[PDB]
Order: sequence, then C-alpha cells, then structure tokens
Amino acid sequence: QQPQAVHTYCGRHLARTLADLCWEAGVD
Amino acid sequence: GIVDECCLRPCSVDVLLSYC
Repeated sequence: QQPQAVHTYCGRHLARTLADLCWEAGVD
Repeated sequence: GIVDECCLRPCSVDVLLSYC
C-alpha cells in the first residue's frame, strides 16, 4: 500500500522526497 | 513547487530524479 505510481503526494511529502532521492544520489 | 508537478501530473522517478 505504498508504491509510487499515480498516488503522487502534494506539498511537504514532496520536500521529503527530493531529500530521499538527493539522498540516494549522495548520502554523503 | 514540484507539488503542482507530481500532484497534478506524473513525475515518476524518471522525472523526480531530475529535480535533484
């Protein structure tokens, strides 16, 4: 119950997302 | 704001991966 298809989020949950991706881009 | 990009329309990883 937690994929990432069309269940897009909206506000905030978007701030934690690029913080989760930029994360996989350089957890450093 | 990427919200009007993911909420309003797709943004599947191959699109968010571009915001970073």
